[PDB]
Amino acid sequence: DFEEIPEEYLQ
Amino acid sequence: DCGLRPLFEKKSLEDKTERELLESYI
Amino acid sequence: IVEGSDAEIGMSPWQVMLFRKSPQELLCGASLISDRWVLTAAHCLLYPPWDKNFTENDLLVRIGKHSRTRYERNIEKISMLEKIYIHPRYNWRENLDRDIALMKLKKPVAFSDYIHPVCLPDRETAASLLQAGYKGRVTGWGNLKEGQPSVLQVVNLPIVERPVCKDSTRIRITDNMFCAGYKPDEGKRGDACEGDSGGPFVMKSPFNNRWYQMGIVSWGEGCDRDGKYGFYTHVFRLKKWIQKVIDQFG
Ligand SMILES: O=C(Cn1c(Cl)cnc(NCC(F)(F)c2cccc[n+]2[O-])c1=O)NCc1ccccc1F
Repeated sequence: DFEEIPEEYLQ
Repeated sequence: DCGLRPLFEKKSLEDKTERELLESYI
Repeated sequence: IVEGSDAEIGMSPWQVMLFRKSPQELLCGASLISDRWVLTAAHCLLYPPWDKNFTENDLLVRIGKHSRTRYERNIEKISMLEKIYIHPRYNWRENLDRDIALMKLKKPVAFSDYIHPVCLPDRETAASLLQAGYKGRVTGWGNLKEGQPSVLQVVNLPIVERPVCKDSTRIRITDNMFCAGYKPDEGKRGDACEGDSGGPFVMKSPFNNRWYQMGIVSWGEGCDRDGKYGFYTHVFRLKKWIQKVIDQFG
């Protein structure tokens, strides 16, 4: 149930 | 500056249960 | 946390969330000790019995949080890891002895009203505060029962006598651990639980009014079980290792 975090960090 | 919280110690405000800790340090 | 309550905003500005990228999930708690270093339990990263062995690129560190699941825009800061350091003598085979690990962030985090480091104890502070009966505080987003919380939970627990800790389990307890929790007859209760591992057990010094991290949530048998207690990594006993790593690797 976690909210989508910015892809800028996923990279 | 470690261990001094901006929203509490630095403003001289106590959190709702910290007193319980201090009261245990007999 | 079991039988705890919602934390106030900015109550534990050193609380860190270890977040897994894929799937996106909460792995453990952790703590900020400087603008570049995070302290956590080694079992959060490496635990062969469950085939757990994460590397720097598998994780994300989320600092300044309150709500467990929401991306607190403008409040929290998400950081990448540069290097993970696990104690060379971490004992995952038997009793989680020396359950401690350091994580160096890629770039320093900027402090704010919600992000601020906790102090590490000196021998004197450890000597005067780590006493049976004295209470510490544990925080985390872990399970509430052996549903996860909406926001950061907090619970204050008393340090327990070593003999009592020893007599409550079959596990071999070492000098690198201490246990905390209420006795079954004490009435009050509470404990850490799944998801809380790696989090800080802190105490407030009545001498200089600062918060010091005395332990790291390490292990337990169940959550808030009567006659059982939570076990924590004794941070001071491992401080030389911590100092060693930090001054050797920045
Ligand atoms: O999940 C963990 C880590 N963890 C792991 Cl890896 C293995 N075994 C755990 N409990 C089972 C145990 F028998 F006690 C134990 C302890 C040490 C080594 C092996 N085993 O078998 C344990 O606890 N800790 C979270 C936690 C902390 C305090 C209170 C409750 C709680 F769940």
